[PDB]
Amino acid sequence: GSHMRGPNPTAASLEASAGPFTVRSFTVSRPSGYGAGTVYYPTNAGGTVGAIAIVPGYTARQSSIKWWGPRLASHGFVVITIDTNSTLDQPSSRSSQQMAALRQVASLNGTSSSPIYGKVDTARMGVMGWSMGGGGSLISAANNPSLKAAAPQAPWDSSTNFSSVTVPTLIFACENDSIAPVNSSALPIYDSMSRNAKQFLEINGGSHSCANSGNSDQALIGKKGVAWMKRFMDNDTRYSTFACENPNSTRVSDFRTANCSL
Repeated sequence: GSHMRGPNPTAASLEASAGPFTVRSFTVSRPSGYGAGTVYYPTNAGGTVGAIAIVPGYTARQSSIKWWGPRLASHGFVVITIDTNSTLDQPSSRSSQQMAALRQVASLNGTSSSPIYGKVDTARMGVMGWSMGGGGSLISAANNPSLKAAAPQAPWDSSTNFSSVTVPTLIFACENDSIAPVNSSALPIYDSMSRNAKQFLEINGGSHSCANSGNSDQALIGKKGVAWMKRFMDNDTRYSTFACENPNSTRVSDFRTANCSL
């Protein structure tokens, strides 16, 4: 059961600011269980694509995570970036709101007036998000093991125990993070997971915002995020090497991976 879309990938095609597909977007008129949303979608994917829901961190809005919308959608995904009901929502609330955004993407897929009418395979979903939104993605993964992939960035939760997670999980970490330090957040979270395909990519000298909109590593972080979601959401074995490989880059201060075949 694989869903291969678009051309065979290259390091160049994955590092490029845009994938093969044309992207359009819309504002969600009446958000259902979250604050606000922008849906990014390919106009010409040539098949149905999985959906990814992306949540910001405490105080933060869609602008912090917006770069993922076009980057992922242009390789064959529907991406919803959300604002939370409150900028001060905690990780459990962020998780509920992430899953509500995936639910509304499914609703719009079934809405004849929506630009994503019949564009989504609702069987193939993924979760991403920054800091408390990264915590929220891991909670979403632990509560909903049918999710095909998770790729949180600089995750924080009040607990680091995610030992139940079976969803393929890529953690972006920021080496000099002083908000959710790697040694007390991202790494203990990574270490807790013994049941899944997983990866840990730490950005050299990165602050807490090292994977946000306006970061200086979008070629490397974009290639890894796209490759992970293509490998695991689409079961697209053309991305096994990109998804699972040590990228061998002086911008990476630490690389870890388990249960990930090349």
